[PDB]
Amino acid sequence: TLSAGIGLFADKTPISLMAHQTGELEEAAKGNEKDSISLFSSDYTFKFDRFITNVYDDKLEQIRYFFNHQDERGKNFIYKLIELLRNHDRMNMARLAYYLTRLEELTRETDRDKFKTFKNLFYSWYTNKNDKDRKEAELALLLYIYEIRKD
RNA sequence: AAUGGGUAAUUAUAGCGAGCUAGAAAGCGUUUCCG
Repeated sequence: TLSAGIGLFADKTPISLMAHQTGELEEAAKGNEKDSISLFSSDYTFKFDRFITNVYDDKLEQIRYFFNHQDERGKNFIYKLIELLRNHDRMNMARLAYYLTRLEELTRETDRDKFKTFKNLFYSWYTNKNDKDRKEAELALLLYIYEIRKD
């Protein structure tokens, strides 16, 4: 198998700093199980199979299918979900539960069913104890809010 | 009958509990001493 580190950098930067930082990323990926990919950071070191079949093909398609077929929720909901994924106390489970149930009712009753499906999926992979589906969801939201930013 | 007195409840009830934009952007990634 093979293991990879994928950095992410703005333009007009060196290729020595860049190569060294993603070398540190591939070494943090080597340290995991040496079958692993570290997108962008020293955490986020996923196994490669879980990155393919549980981040692209599972979570990020279900995020993209939500936020492109509704108008009322936007960037702000995504940023406030990213924060609750990044903190994750025991209290933030209840706070995320209150937030998502509180935004059930605010939808147009035509999109309340689709928001309810997204509510159930996001709460289910927030309160999963195994800590796989939580950092995978955080990375899926990072990639999705990367790929929809304007100038 | 006259006289002297007031007494018992309820003290807020039902909701909303924040929403959407922005989530960093331009520059500089080496220069001099040195051959």
